[PDB]
Amino acid sequence: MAKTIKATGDGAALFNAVSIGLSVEILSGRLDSQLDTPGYQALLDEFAKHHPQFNPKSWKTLKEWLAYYNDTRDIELILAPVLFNLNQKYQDHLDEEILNELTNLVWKNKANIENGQAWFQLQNTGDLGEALFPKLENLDLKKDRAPLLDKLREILKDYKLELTRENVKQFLTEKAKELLSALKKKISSDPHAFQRGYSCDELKGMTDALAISLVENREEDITDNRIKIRLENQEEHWNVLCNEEDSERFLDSTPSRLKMTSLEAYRGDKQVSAPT
Amino acid sequence: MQIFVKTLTGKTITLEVEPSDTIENVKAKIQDKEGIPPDQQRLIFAGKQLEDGRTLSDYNIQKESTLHLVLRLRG
Amino acid sequence: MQIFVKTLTGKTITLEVEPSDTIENVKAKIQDKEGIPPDQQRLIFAGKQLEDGRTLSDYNIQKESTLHLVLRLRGG
Repeated sequence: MAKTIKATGDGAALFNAVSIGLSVEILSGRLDSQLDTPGYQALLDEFAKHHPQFNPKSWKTLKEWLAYYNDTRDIELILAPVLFNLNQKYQDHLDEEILNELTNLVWKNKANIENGQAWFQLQNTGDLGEALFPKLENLDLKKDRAPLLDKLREILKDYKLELTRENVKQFLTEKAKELLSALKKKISSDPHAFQRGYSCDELKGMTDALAISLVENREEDITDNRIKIRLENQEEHWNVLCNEEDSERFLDSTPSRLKMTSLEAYRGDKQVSAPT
Repeated sequence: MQIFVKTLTGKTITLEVEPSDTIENVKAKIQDKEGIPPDQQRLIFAGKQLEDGRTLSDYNIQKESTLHLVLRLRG
Repeated sequence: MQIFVKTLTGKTITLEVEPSDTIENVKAKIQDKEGIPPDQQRLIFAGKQLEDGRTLSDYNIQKESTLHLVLRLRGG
């Protein structure tokens, strides 16, 4: 009895899906009680910083934008990058995140790296199906990935320790200080970060601050009394659920108005014009 | 037109393509930014495996459709 | 104290924890030994899902309690 709204699979389907669902909650008014919270004013700030024609800077105007651009794809194009930028503001431990990606890469592919194996031939998943180093996979192959394997083959020439993850970790903290900072530069400035692939919890700081709970494949904590965005994931893709009573009132009201790629959206070069 | 190729990790790349493009030609675009020989790529779209001789329009693959990429060796 | 983390493949992780540790710390300890990033970890004790900011002693998790590790999916 709940409609599954298809989100676009550009690698940012988590953001696209959350955008659509968060819109319905905003236009329905069920979030009006939380619009003067720090988290939502932070969102209002990030929405204004992305849309130069967005004025006046208020939840009144932001509601009007979502009602003008009520097509789900237009909604993705104007809101997903805003939730993306807002999400970057809650990444407190990112230096450590990279250290754990690089140690997963080395621990699980030491022999592969020393034998000069191509990036696609690597082990990038774990025994439970998890993704070992998704931020590094996203960098450019020719400029970033292939050189990484080249310099890791060099550094590992001094790896005379046993092949534990603990040793790899301590080894990288001592022997790869500059390389880790170089990867922080490239990852933080990665123009295609939004295609990286995403987990719900990667957004937990922002959703928490937005008084929103993310329900993945109907695995709902009954204790949680928050507004719930219900997400669906089947083929490594994020869609969103929405009630028919809401989808007919706050979704696909209008035809598609925007003709821009997802890349053009996230980089903000192509401006979205003010409504009417 | 743009189309997306998604991996089993959720990672997605963007491809610039015309509907007149052969699947054979699509894998060559995927080799260019991932290093994967075409005979090692398996492309699935809505459960239908994509064979090299056909075009994107034969598979009703339109703008911003998402394909799935698998490695025949890994599976 | 010691707790057991059983995945559904059959592997059993044995962590050295304290009642005052958070669920966040447990997920990091799992990362230290198995490499699983916490953002893909869902920990379940006796049917209830564990919140990152609450302690083990909150959920009354005690010595040799067994926790379940479920993977959180990614999407593109």
